[PDB]
Formats: sequence, C-alpha cells, structure tokens
Amino acid sequence: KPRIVTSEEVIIRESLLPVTLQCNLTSSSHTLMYSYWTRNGVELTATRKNASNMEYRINKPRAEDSGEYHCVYHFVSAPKANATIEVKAAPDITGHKRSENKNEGQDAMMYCKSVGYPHPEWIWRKKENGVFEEISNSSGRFFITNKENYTELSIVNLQITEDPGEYECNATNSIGSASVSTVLRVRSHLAPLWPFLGILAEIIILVVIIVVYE
Amino acid sequence: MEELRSLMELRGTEAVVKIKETYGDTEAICRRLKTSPVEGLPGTAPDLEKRKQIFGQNFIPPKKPKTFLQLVWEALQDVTLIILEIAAIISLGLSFYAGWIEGAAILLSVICVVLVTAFNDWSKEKQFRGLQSRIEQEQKFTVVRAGQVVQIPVAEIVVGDIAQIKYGDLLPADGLFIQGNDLKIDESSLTGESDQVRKSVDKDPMLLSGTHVMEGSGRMVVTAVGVNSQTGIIFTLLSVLQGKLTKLAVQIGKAGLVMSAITVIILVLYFTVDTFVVNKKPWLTECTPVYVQYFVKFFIIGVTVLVVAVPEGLPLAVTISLAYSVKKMMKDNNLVRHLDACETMGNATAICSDKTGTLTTNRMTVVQAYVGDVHYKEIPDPSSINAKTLELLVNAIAINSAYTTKILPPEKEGALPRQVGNKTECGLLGFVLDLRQDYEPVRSQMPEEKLYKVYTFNSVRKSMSTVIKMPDESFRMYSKGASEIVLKKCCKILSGAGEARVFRPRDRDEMVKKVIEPMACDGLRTICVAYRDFPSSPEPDWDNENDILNELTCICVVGIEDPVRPEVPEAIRKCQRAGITVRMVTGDNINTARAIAIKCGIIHPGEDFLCLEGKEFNRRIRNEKGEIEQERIDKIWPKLRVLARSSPTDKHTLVKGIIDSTHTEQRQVVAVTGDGTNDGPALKKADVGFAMGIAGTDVAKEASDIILTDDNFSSIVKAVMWGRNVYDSISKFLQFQLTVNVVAVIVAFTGACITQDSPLKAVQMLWVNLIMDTFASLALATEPPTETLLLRKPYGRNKPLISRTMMKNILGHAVYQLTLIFTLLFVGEKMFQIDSGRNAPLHSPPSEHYTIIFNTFVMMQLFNEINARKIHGERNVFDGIFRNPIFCTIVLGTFAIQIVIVQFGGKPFSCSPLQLDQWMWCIFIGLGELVWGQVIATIPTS
Ligand SMILES: Nc1ncnc2c1ncn2[C@@H]1O[C@H](COP(=O)(O)OP(=O)(O)NP(=O)(O)O)[C@@H](O)[C@H]1O
Ligand SMILES: *[C@@H]1O[C@H](CO)[C@@H](O)[C@H](O)[C@H]1NC(C)=O
Ligand SMILES: *[C@@H]1O[C@H](CO)[C@@H](O)[C@H](O)[C@H]1NC(C)=O
Ligand SMILES: *[C@@H]1O[C@H](CO)[C@@H](O)[C@H](O)[C@H]1NC(C)=O
Ligand SMILES: *[C@@H]1O[C@H](CO)[C@@H](O)[C@H](O)[C@H]1NC(C)=O
Ligand SMILES: *[C@@H]1O[C@H](CO)[C@@H](O)[C@H](O)[C@H]1NC(C)=O
Ligand SMILES: *[C@@H]1O[C@H](CO)[C@@H](O)[C@H](O)[C@H]1NC(C)=O
Ligand SMILES: [Mg+2]
Repeated sequence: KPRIVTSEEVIIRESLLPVTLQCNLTSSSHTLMYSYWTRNGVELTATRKNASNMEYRINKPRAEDSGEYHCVYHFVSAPKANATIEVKAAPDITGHKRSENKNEGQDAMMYCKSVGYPHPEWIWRKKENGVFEEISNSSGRFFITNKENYTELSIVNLQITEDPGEYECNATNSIGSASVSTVLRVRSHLAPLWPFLGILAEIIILVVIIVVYE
Repeated sequence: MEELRSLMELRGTEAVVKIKETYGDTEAICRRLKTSPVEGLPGTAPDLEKRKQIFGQNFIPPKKPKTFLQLVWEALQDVTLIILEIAAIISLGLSFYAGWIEGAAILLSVICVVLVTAFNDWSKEKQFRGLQSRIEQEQKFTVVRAGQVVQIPVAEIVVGDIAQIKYGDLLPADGLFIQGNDLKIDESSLTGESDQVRKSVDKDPMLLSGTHVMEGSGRMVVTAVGVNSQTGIIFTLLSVLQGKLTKLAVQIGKAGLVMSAITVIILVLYFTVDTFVVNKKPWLTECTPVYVQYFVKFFIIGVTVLVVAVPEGLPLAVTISLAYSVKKMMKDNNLVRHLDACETMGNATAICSDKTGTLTTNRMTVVQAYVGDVHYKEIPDPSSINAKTLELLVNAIAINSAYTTKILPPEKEGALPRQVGNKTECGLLGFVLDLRQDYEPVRSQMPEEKLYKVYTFNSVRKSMSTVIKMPDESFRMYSKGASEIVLKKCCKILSGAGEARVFRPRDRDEMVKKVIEPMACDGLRTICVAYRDFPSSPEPDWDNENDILNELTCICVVGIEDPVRPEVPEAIRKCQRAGITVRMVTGDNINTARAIAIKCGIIHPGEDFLCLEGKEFNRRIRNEKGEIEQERIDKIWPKLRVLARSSPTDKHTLVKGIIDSTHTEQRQVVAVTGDGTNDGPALKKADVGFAMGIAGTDVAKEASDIILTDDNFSSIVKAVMWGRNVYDSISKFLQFQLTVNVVAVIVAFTGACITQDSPLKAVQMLWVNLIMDTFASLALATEPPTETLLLRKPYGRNKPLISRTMMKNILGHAVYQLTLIFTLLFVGEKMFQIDSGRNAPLHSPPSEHYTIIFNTFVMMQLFNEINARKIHGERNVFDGIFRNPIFCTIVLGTFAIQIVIVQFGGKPFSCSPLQLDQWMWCIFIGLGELVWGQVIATIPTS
C-alpha cells in the first residue's frame, strides 16, 4: 500500500490569502503513470502531470470552494491511491424565493439551496408574534425533504387562516449557520367581487348625476 | 401640335389673310378636321376617343402627387429619433461585453412609430385630393353634339367640338369664330390690355383660352386644347390659428428640453456621488464597462422624456380637421375652393348680400294690374276687361319682348313651368297666358325681318321699345318701362271705353300715390306698358331717341313679385343672433327694396337705419372735391342697412370702407356674396367671397373662395357654423394632450429625484406618445358640429388660445392623476400585497408593481380622453358620442391593444401578467377619473 502524506485541513475564513494543499507520495514501489486532484468526485481541470508530489494553490479561497479534495495516484498495475484532504467553511444560502403567491386550495413550494461543507442540517421555522418558533406538522399538510445542499418545503391544500406567514431556513453546520426567509401569501377566491361592486357604485352615481341635472 | 398650334398669332389681321391664302375660308378648316358643320357634331364614341388621344390632349395637367415611401423617409429623419436610435444601438452593442432584449425592442418600436405617423399623412392628403377632383367635376361647358345642346365637363372638350359662347363664360380652349351677335371679349389675361375687343369673322375670328366673354353670344369650333393652347404655354416652361399655435409649440418644447436636461444631470450626479464618494470604491477599470452602462440607461430615459415633452404635430392638427370636414361640408352645399377661407368664416362679423337670387327665388309672376283705370288685386277674367284693349295689350307684350325668351312647357315632374330668358319679360308673357290667350300666333305672324327698329334693353335707359310697320301708311311704337321713367313721358291714358283721355300732371301726382306707391310698398316691381302712333311723315328721325320716346299713351301698369325664400327669414334671424350684421345691395328702387328688406327681417320697422340710394351714397362719400375719403365713409357704413339703385362699383366701395375702417374697436371681417361679370374685384377685397353655382357666371366663380350649390342664403349660415367648429375642435384636442405631458414629465422627474429610475420605461413611453399624438388628434379633432355654436359672439383676433375652463380642467385632472400615481408608487406594496419593485437592480425581471402603475396610467388617460370632449363646462359628457365612429373605434381599439400588451408580450415591454382583481381595480380608478371630472366641473371659474 503506497504511503501518502497530506497537508493539514484548512478552514476558509474571509482572509484573501491563497491556500495550498499538498500531497506527497512518500512510499511507492510501483511505476506511477499519473495523478489528479478531484473535489466531491469531480475531476479538476489541468491537474494531470507526472507529479510525484501534488500541489493545489487557490488564490482566492471562498466558501464555494471548500470540499473533500482527493489526490488520486494511478500506476501500471497498482490500485489508485486517493487519500483525503477536507476543507471546511461556514454555510451560505445562494438562492431562495423572495415570496410565494398562490390561490387558496393549491400547492405551495419553497426551497433554500446553499453551499458549503460539512453539509448543513436544515430546519424550518415560522414567524409567531416576533419569535421564530418551530413549525408544527399537526394537520399533516407540511412536507419537508432534506438533501445534501438542497431543501424543499411543500404545503398542500392551502388554508387562508393559518398558512400565511414568513418561513425561514436555518441551515446550520460545524463551522457556522446561515438563515434566510420567505413570505407566503394566500389569496381568497372572492377577490374580484369587491372592485366589481365599486364599479357598480361608480356607474350608478354617475348615471344619477347626469340624469338628474339634465 | 399640328398646324393649328401655329395658326394662333393673329396680332391684328394676319390670321384672316393667312387663312385666305392657305385654307380658303373657315369651311375648309371645318371639313379638314373631319367635323360636322355648324349644324352639329357626329359625337361617335370611338371617333371622339381617338381624336382625344391623337388630335388633342386631356385639358388637365397632372400636378404630380407624391408617394408613401417618400413620406416614411421624411418622417424617419427626425433628430430626436436618431438620438434614441443611436442610444439603443450603443446599449445593444455594450450589452455583450438577456440584456439585449431591451435595446432591440426600442429599435423595433421606433420602426413602428415612423410607420404609423407616415401612414397618417398618406391618409389626410388623400382626402384633400378627393375634394379637388370634385371641383374639377363642377366645371361644365355648353357644347353641341348630335344636334343637341348639352353640358359636358371641360376636361371632355376635344378638337372640333362646337362650343356655344354666352356672356360671362370662361373660354376653355383656343377656337375659331363662326357665327354670333355682338361678341365682345376682354383679353386682359393674355395681352394686359383691358379693353373690350369686338370679334367678327371678317376682322378677327380668333378666340383665346382664358379670356372673359364680356358681351354678346355665338358659336365657335375648337382647334387647340390643353398644353397646346396659348395659355398652356405660359403654364409650361416655368392663417391666424396656425401662427398662434406655433408659438405655444416652441414654448412647450423648450420647457421640456430644460426639464429633460435637468433630469439627466441630477441622475448622473447622484449616481456618481453615491457610488464613489459615500461608498468609497476604487475605479477598477477592469470593471469599467458596467459604470458606463449605468450612464447610458440614464441617457435613454432622458430622451424618452423629451419625445413626450415636445409637441410635434401641434400646428399640423388644423389641417387634419379640414381633411375630415371639407367633404362633409359639400353635403351642406358649400364647395370650398380655398381652404384658408374656411376658418376665417368663423370670425365673420358682417355679410353684404344681393337681393335677387340669394334672398328671392327669382321666380317672377304678375299678381297686380291696374289696366282699365280699375285696380285689380287679382287677375281679372278675360271678358271682364275693357273692350278691344286686350288685343292691343297682348300684341304690345308679345311683339315688344325679345322672341328668344320662350317659356318651356312644364314637362318637369309635377313642377311649375320653366322660365328662360329675361325674368320680367317671361313674367309678363306668363301673365298674358294667364288671361287665356296665346302669344304664339301673334309672334308667328311676325318674323324678325318685318321688325326694323328695336332698341336693345340696357340698364341706362331702364326701358325697351320697338317699332312696327304693320299699320298701313303709319308706324306703331311699343314700349315697356320702369313705370317711373315712362310715366312722365306718356301724355294720354287708354282707359274707360278704350278712348284716350288726356293725361295731366294734376292727376298723375295723385295716381302715383294711389296705385304705384302702394304697389311698391307691397314689394312689387312696377312696369308700365305703353304705345304711340307715328304718321307717314317724310322721315321720322329715330336717331334722336330722346324726342321719339315721348308723348306715349299708357296702356297699363303691372306689378311683378319675386317671392322671398322660406328659409332666409329664419337664417337671417340666426345670423343676427350670432353677432353677424347683414346688409342688402340691390338695383331696385328704394320702396321695393325697403319692403323686401322688411319682409326678410333685415331692417325692423321701428329702427334707425339708413336706406339711402346709390347716387346719394356716392355724393356723401365725396363731399370734398371728387375723391373718396375714409372719414366720410366712417359715418354712413355703421348704420347702412339697405342700398338701392346701386352700381357695380358701389359694392366694392362699401366693402373696402367697412374692411379698412379703424373706427371700430374690433377689426371687421366682411363676406360679400356677389355674383356678376363686373363683380370680380369686390370678391377679392373681402375676406371670403361666395359665388352662386346654379346660375352664376364663370368669372364670378373664378374669384370666389366658396361656391354655394343651391344659390341659397341659408347655406351661408352653415359655413359660419363649420368654421367655428374648426376652432373648437383644436381647443378640445389641446385640452387633452397638454394634460398628459403635464403628468408624465412630472412623474418621471419625481421618480428621478427619489428612486433611481422612472416607473415608465422607454417603449411604454413610446406607446403613450403614440396614444397622445396621433390617435388623440384623429379622435378629437374630427368632431361633428352643432347649432349651439351659433349662440356666441365671434371671437376676436387677439385672444389667448388656452381659456379659463381649459386651464381649470387641465390643472384639476393633472392633480387627480398625480395624487393617485404617487400614492400607488409609494404604498402599492401594502395596498395590493405584491412585494415592491422599487430600487430594482440592473437587468431585473419586470414586476407587477410597476406594471400596475403603467396600466392605471393608461386607463386614466383613456377615460380623460372621454372627458376631454366638452370644453364649455358641460356636465353631460356622453352627449352625442355615437355621432363620431372614429372616436369609438380608436378608444376601443386602444383598450384592446392595452389588454393584449399587459398580458402577452411581457419581457420586451417591461410588463408582467396581471390577475383579474388588479384589472378590475385599475378600471375602478379609471372610472374614478370621470367621477372626479364631474366633481371639478362644479367649481366656478370666475
Ligand atoms: N325688358 C325690359 N323692358 C323694360 N324695362 C325693363 C325690362 N327688364 C327690366 N326692366 C327695368 O329696367 C331696369 C333694369 O333692372 P335690372 O337690371 O333687371 O334689375 P335691378 O332693377 O337692377 N335689380 P337687381 O336684379 O337686384 O340688380 C329696372 O327698372 C327694371 O324694372
Ligand atoms: C512535498 O512535496 C513537495 C513538492 O515536491 C516537496 O517540496 C516537499 O518537501 C514534500 N514534503 C514532504 C514532507 O515530503
Ligand atoms: C515520473 O517520471 C519518473 C522518472 O522517469 C518515473 O519514475 C515516475 O513513475 C513518473 N511518474 C509519472 C509518469 O506519473
Ligand atoms: C478513494 O478510495 C477510497 C477507498 O476507501 C474511497 O473511500 C474514496 O472515495 C476514493 N476516492 C475517490 C475520489 O473516489
Ligand atoms: C448540490 O450538489 C449536487 C451534487 O450532485 C450538485 O449537482 C448541485 O449542483 C449542488 N448544488 C445545488 C445548489 O443543488
Ligand atoms: C407531516 O405529517 C404527515 C402525515 O400524513 C406526513 O405524511 C408528512 O411527511 C409529515 N411531514 C413532516 C415534515 O414531518
Ligand atoms: C440559525 O440558527 C442559529 C442557532 O439558533 C440562530 O442563532 C441564527 O439566527 C440562525 N442563523 C442566522 C445566520 O441568522
Ligand atoms: Mg342691375
């Protein structure tokens, strides 16, 4: 089994200093053909050379870059040697819906897609008189699906009395936490009726004035 | 083009001798042309078509109109559109360093506008052309084809046609004189010499196109027509309201310019100060393109303010109104030769008219007779007359009157008999027929040869006489006179049992008071019929007609009445109600003129109005030496209602005296209704001159601005109404457009001061510009007139365009719209619960907030377009809305296009689809516009 010595883990802060990750193939009796850096199982471009020792320099380290880096070694007749260098960062939400407008008795969907490593545990909160209390799945009409970097909250058969409010995704991990919020609005089925009554009142008063004065 | 073109060049007696050398006489010319002789013309269609193509030419120059592509090319070259296009091109190019969807949109929108505007022009000019065509159709000339005398358009005259020439006619083509009587022509239009040339076969048979037939009658054969004519050679080889509107246009334009510049500079300054000074940011030229993008957007919005602020097409609107009124005016019997005289008719403050034809139907009938020393208010029975005097009376009337005046049979559809010739003569003939006799046998016993001494009727003598040699060894003289000239001359009366009683001054003075004066007071022209006997003297000296027309014997006295038209009393009442005084100019004696004027209502019985004659008028206006002085005229004209026994130049004197007097506080605008051969100059001195179409000389029609096709005074009133309408239409259009550009501009500026963008984007602003300029002008400038326009005094020349009520409406409706739009722009997020589109980042998607603002703006503008139709504080807005289909079509089409724009086509127009609730709310605000209009209509302006 080949021996690989790797650099220590690095926590990406707001500092702009470049970060270098190192792998050294200290013991190998096999003929090496090549080696390559990968992140989350994705090959990194232009990282295939002789490279008996691997260096990766990141000039502007950011939260989006942190991940599970691997330096894989491939030989003639020996299994590839992967090793592991893990880079952590605070979580941060990239995209989220500003508002959700749906008619009553319909389906509502919200999501908070974020980035970072470790993958953040996702919890949803609802505004209750100024304090973000937890969401209660009492009626069985809330459905929360959690993934690595994605979360999805779905509501079915919207009721105009309880659902309208503001919902937050808290997104915690081992470095920090990051939360954003969304506003949900439920529209009644009787909305068009009131302006129609206003129009009728306008027409009748207009007709009354015109007829009376002439 | 043939030798006939070279035939012209008489200049004395060259043409006659040239004909005698080359052709022989005129008969050889007639047979050379393959044309039937004086009897008639073949008139066969293929032959006339062929000789129209090859022998002559259509008597119409083409005048060369323009095309549509030239119109769009001229519309495209507007400077501000070029600025907008280059800004859009820069933005589109820089967006690549889907933002392009903005810039491209602008370009396409521009290509739309420069189309529609161009189309508008191509429409309105078309209308004008149509009118001109109709004018060319009303010009007709009398020709002889297939032995029949028919009227054909002047454009149909071809070489070889036999054209009949009457006095007052305008010669349409170059021709040869064949036969006629005492034909005198004025050739001042080609030689500059204003004397009447006498045309005869043996001296000068040339007739030139464009000359005026001054006297006589005859026939001619056409030789040269069109560009080949003499007058065609010279043709070849070579507004208060508009001026007052232009100043308003330029003032508003410069105000909009300075406002747009201020907006652009304040945006640039605030953006730079905030981005650099406060939030300290390095230049970082690597990211420098974004900065300039932020500038370019600003620049674009500045331009979109300017195109809305400057009124383009404001002074043009007047013409549009005319282009959609003139045709309809033709259905009220007003053919408009000069369009400038239309709106001038709105300001008319005096009308000078002539009695016969205009106010009286010219249908002369006899209703009173005095024959037999017994007044007869009704036509007597033929047996009830005195013995043996009826034969003498009918003989005198038949032989005396010209034999050409033949009363045509009443073969018209259930109509009165048609009268041809002198009206007095044919009236007396009808009176003779009314007594149950027939002048046809008496006229058949006497051809023209037997009569040997006839004095042609002329206005100097006011009488006409003839001499007959039938009695053996004697002569008999028959005379008809004005009943004032000849009553002095007669020395005996045939009365009683037929024996002559000696007439004396003593009983003459009382008989003039008994019958003649009341006869005139009943509005009856008085004509006296008399005779005399000449014995077989060695030689009666007919040359000294002063003594020959004396010692007659009065056969009878007859009254003739031309009834006043039924419409002209009410028409004159309506004219006087609208502040337009009316005067009458006539050639009758003062009694009959005064009676007819009282009948028409021109002069009330108990009023102080002068009814002085022509001779007294001339004597008064030239008291000092023998020249006309304005100060002397200044006393007569203000109270001159009826002018009788006038002369052709008296009308011109009166017209100029009224038109150029400085005595009145307000400048006077006169409108003379003359019609005559010698009535040319007067029509040119007055502001607008009316001519008569049914019975009018071509010379009178040539110099007139408007032609009345019914020969009725009432139609004149119509003209006034139409003229006033034009002014009103402009006003209401000006009431709408201004309001829009008072709101839009302000809104943009206010946005520019608080937010960093305007709620109305570029293409939306181009849509609003299209609504406010073209569609608004078509909808509002073309409004049908109403009779109520005749209930206000004529407007002065100096008066502001924007009145008090117009400005009150502008301010009030702008206030309402501004309040609603500001309230929406600042609190819509909470009123509708739709989030807030304010401070949107660059390249952001459209939001519902700004779409609601834009939609409610357009709806308020449409309902204000409905409100704009009433200027004079009228409460009932919907009065007569279905009389104008263009208004309804335009408003509903704009509504439908708005519904399509808001829902579909969202990204290019910066719009997002709206639900039903928000649409109903927008329409609710739109109707609140009308409610607030009714609210503001109750505020007293004074
Ligand atoms: N055939 C005639 N014989 C004799 N006298 C005539 C004849 N016809 C008209 N008169 C008279 O002679 C004068 C000619 O006037 P005329 O030119 O016909 O009209 P006016 O009196 O000038 N009025 P107006 O038609 O309005 O211009 C008048 O006094 C007539 O009454
Ligand atoms: C790791 O490899 C680099 C690159 O060759 C080398 O400079 C460094 O000394 C190596 N470190 C160790 C501990 O082997
Ligand atoms: C690099 O080259 C050296 C020297 O030939 C060799 O021993 C080693 O296996 C190579 N490594 C590769 C090709 O990855
Ligand atoms: C390398 O091999 C190990 C074997 O345990 C595996 O866990 C790891 O995921 C591999 N690396 C990659 C990048 O697949
Ligand atoms: C999350 O991780 C998956 C791994 O397959 C990747 O495809 C996706 O782009 C990542 N980001 C988001 C926002 O889901
Ligand atoms: C809520 O309860 C319902 C009960 O039917 C269940 O289907 C659903 O998954 C629950 N959701 C959560 C987030 O617990
Ligand atoms: C997520 O939850 C933490 C832990 O309670 C809370 O304090 C915080 O407000 C949330 N995160 C953010 C970034 O607000
Ligand atoms: Mg006359």
